[PDB]
Amino acid sequence: ETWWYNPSIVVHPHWREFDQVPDAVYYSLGIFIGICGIIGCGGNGIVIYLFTKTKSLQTPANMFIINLAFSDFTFSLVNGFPLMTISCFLKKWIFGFAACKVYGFIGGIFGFMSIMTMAMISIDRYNVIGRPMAASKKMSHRRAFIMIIFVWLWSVLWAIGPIFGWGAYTLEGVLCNCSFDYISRDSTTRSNILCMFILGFFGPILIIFFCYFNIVMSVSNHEKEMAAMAKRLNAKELRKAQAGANAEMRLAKISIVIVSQFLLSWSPYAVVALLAQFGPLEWVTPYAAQLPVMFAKASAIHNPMIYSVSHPKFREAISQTFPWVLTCCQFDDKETEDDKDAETEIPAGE
Ligand SMILES: CCCCCCCCCCCCCCCCCCCCCC
Ligand SMILES: *C/C=C(C)/C=C/C=C(C)/C=C/C1=C(C)CCCC1(C)C
Ligand SMILES: CCCCCCCCO[C@@H]1O[C@H](CO)[C@@H](O)[C@H](O)[C@H]1O
Repeated sequence: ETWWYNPSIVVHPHWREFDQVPDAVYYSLGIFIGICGIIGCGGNGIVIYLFTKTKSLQTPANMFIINLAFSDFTFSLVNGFPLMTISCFLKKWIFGFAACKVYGFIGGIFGFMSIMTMAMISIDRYNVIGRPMAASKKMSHRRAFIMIIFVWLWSVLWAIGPIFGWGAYTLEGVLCNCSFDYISRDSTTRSNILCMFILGFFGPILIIFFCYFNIVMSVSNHEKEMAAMAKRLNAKELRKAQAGANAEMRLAKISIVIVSQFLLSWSPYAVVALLAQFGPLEWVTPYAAQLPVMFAKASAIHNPMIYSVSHPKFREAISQTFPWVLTCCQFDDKETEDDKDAETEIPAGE
């Protein structure tokens, strides 16, 4: 007697009043997310593969990048094909309630994980760039490792709530994927939602700003200091130190872009969410929630691409392993020069 009938999950009444979006929409959605899965898993596999095998990229900090890639790989995997894609092509979620929970639970856990991982990357950047050259700190495997343990502890904490009643993962949009329940306005769900948002999200965002705004408010602190030591009897060997800071600033610059990618990726959705939980639910329509979530899912597939066009060592690696990828973004040795000077160690001060 209806088109949203799911014998496994109880569809919130809100999604039931609307009319079924057109077949083309379902087919496109599936095809769309199915490509997020391919590019997402491919691109992140490529970054994990290269970052773990290439000795040039073998630095403690990079572990965070590995962690971010494993996070996005999984997101793209579980969230694209087959769970959602297949659902779409049938215009129905057919994998049951447990699959739904797992689906939504994985979705949030790694979403939180990627920003909190980016947080750690923002903190690393602050050590080697935000502080002065005199006290610059490089990430140590020990530090890094504990840091990713925080990331995993954390992420799971703010996404597991619904698994235990404190909130709930269920069907949303055109009913072919799952997420957290942002409609149901009771106490339990509202605190979890406020929690997910404030701790899972606003949380690492502060870390991010505090670190970058701290790296900008030290650009000059370093600009002056670079000269003080410059004329401080520092020979041609000064050039070395200079390329290194250029090197790091390049990675620091990268950080912000992948983070920017994230925000611009999740904010839309986050917003439509809160509207439904606090504002005009008549606003939160099929496409009002759907499309902005799609855009949110594809987020886990941009990092690999940002690296492929802005990471020298990594781009070097691709050129040497899957060069057919860097076609439209051809690699050149000159892109690795700054790392040469920075690493080349002057013997006995020459
Ligand atoms: C399940 C059936 C899939 C049919 C796909 C037909 C598509 C042709 C695609 C060729 C795909 C190569 C994908 C692996 C490469 C990962 C791309 C990610 C971009 C990474 C940039 C560093
Ligand atoms: C297909 C999408 C799924 C399974 C999404 C689940 C998402 C969450 C539990 C989202 C949490 C958030 C972030 C990771 C960042 C932005 C803000 C939130 C609170 C919406
Ligand atoms: C894009 C996210 C940036 C991740 C920061 C990785 C930090 C690795 O930065 C690396 O530090 C090494 C010394 O520890 C330097 O020798 C490398 O040139 C530099 O790329």
